[PDB]
Amino acid sequence: LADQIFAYYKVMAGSLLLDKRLRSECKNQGATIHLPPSNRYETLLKQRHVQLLGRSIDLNRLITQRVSAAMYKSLELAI
Amino acid sequence: QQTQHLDSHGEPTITSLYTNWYLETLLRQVSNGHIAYFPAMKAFVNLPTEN
Amino acid sequence: ICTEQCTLSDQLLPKHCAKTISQAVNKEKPGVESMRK
Repeated sequence: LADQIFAYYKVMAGSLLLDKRLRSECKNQGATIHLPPSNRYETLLKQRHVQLLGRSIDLNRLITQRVSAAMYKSLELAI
Repeated sequence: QQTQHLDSHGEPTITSLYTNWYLETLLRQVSNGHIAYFPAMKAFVNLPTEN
Repeated sequence: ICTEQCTLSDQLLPKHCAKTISQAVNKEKPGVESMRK
């Protein structure tokens, strides 16, 4: 879940900043860049009461840790 | 001076022209259904209409 | 001079790189004008 959430968010961020004129030109020429399908990960992100065998698990904390690690790795890779 | 609605010499500035264009061509067309607000792209995208 | 510089700069905008992306997916440049033979 953390891996796919990070991947989807990074893809959406990258697509947002992409020039629209370039996308239109590519579509006209026949090289359309497919957009990322939407998702509803926000519901799972806002979950802090996952109950399993009498245990309360803070999924948000684990997702936060995973995304922090992924962001640090991405920054190091860019550098 | 370009930030103000009117320069010292008294002529239209870029800010006023952009405001007028946005209010009379972009937002006006949205009310006609030709344009819609796309929260996914955080921008207004023209609809796939015949026109 | 400002007009010439703007004409030189506009070539760097992303819209001019559509052909390159299309050629790779469906499979003159800046800096040359500054070379002094």
